[PDB]
Amino acid sequence: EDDDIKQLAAWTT
Amino acid sequence: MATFISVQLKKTSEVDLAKPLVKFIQQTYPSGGEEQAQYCRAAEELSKLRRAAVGRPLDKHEGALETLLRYYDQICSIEPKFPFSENQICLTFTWKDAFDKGSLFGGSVKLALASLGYEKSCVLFNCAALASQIAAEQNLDNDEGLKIAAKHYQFASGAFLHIKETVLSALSREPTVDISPDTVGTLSLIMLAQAQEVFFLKATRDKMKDAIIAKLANQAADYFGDAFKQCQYKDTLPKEVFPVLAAKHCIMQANAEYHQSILAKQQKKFGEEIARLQHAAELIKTVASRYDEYVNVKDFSDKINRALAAAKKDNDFIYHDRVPDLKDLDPIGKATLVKSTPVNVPISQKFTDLFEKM
Repeated sequence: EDDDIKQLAAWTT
Repeated sequence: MATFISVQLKKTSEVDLAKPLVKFIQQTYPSGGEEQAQYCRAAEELSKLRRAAVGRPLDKHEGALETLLRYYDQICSIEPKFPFSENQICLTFTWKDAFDKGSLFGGSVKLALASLGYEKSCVLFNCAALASQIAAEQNLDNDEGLKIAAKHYQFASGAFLHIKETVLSALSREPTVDISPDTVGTLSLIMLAQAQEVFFLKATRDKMKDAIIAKLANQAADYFGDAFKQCQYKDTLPKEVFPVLAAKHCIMQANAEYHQSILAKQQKKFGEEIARLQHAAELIKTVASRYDEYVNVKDFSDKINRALAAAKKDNDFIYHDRVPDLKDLDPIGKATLVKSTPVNVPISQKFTDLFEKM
């Protein structure tokens, strides 16, 4: 969950 | 469903940037040589750049946006170099309202000001508007299209927000309604909501955990709700903006309840699953009857009601879970993946100031 949000956040690259 | 809001660009009259600028360069640099001749050249290139950035209403691709972005960077980089704070350089920019088309008894709604701050504000408006149009054109069934839309909506949100915070001190007089703080503040929130919606579509496409999808949808609902509440008593934006925001607020709440209901089912909380599907069905029914000409929710409606029928059938015959009232359910959380992008000159790629050696 929390890491699933972190991976989605690191997407706009 | 391809029902995204974008903003039309402001129109402006053609202006000869060159003549008032080099006339100052010939003044401060009596050198009949090449420094005066190279500034005069850069002034000629700046007037050309303005015509390319704001004279041709065409091209929803990155080249047109980068040209707009480049022209915004150039103007910001010039305010200190030239005595524009004083009105010894006579330059008048005339811009038309993006939204107020005007009655046929008083012409269009235009404003002309001898101010670089006015030009900056209107140019940044068109950067945000063109970015919103590029984002709205993206194929959201493709990951690169989703990423382009997410980036451009957050840029547009931050650029409208930058206008909100700076337009008043930049202008001597009061602005047209389109660039006024109330209007661009609402546009900033609309673009932020649409950026969050794109992250919800990304999560759905990548088949992320339903718990996470529900929190992304719930957060998008909050943004759309805040946006439509700012439009409730205003008629400045185009007619279709208010119903679309209201519909998207309810569609997002229904998406949150639908994905939360899947989690409930996975946990064998069958009464809760039914309660959340009933709420999603109610929200989608209200959108289908009120905002029918603005959104198409038929497929989502059938998915909800197929799930709710099967849930009720098995609960009445097998599990006999009590169906809780909505107010006895715990709230769905919220996860925000978006931020209004601050404008930090240079905002264009590979920027080179034409007056850097000055």
